[PDB]
Amino acid sequence: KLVALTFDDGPDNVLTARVLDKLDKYNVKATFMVVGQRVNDSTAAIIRRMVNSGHEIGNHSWSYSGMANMSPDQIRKSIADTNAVIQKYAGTTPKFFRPPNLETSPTLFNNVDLVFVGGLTANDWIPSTTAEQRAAAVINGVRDGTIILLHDVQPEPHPTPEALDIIIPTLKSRGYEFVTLTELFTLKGVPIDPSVKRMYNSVPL
Ligand SMILES: [Mg+2]
Repeated sequence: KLVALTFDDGPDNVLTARVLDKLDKYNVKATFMVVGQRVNDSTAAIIRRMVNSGHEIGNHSWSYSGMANMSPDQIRKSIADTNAVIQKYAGTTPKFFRPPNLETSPTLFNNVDLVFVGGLTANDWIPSTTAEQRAAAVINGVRDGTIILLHDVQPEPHPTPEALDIIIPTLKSRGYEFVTLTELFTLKGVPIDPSVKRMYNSVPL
């Protein structure tokens, strides 16, 4: 049984490192869907730390605006500029895209040559929700193949790292293994094919 733990909205040297420290503690691989505006010298080392530690990096656009009503040119720029900074610092180039706000359109699908991922959410953008509540939301929703959508970076309180102290041991004890998005597709025998114009919340679709 496989799940993919994924984290939006970073990198942030402070907040992302809290998540990476938990993943090191448990020896767990994950995927970070990063925002191009935030990827710069200052954050180069933490981006590279992701790669170095077996994590995957995907594309969450240049900024924090919904993209569904954007023009082809606007979409193209946002996605390309993000890929370029990721390549510069990480040495990789993304295979997956997570639309801002999970908002899609035919135009968005037509103009992004990446596999679109969504996933199970856990209310972890709501600072009043506790570590235990975030963990309960994940643990009760997962099944074999789930993509779990968390945030490494949000306004605080943001006890998502602490939620991982429950999520990771609980799902391991239930027979799950944690994989990157690329690994999830590969191990399930599903080609990573950006010609698929559908959003994956799990693998297989
Ligand atoms: Mg986001």
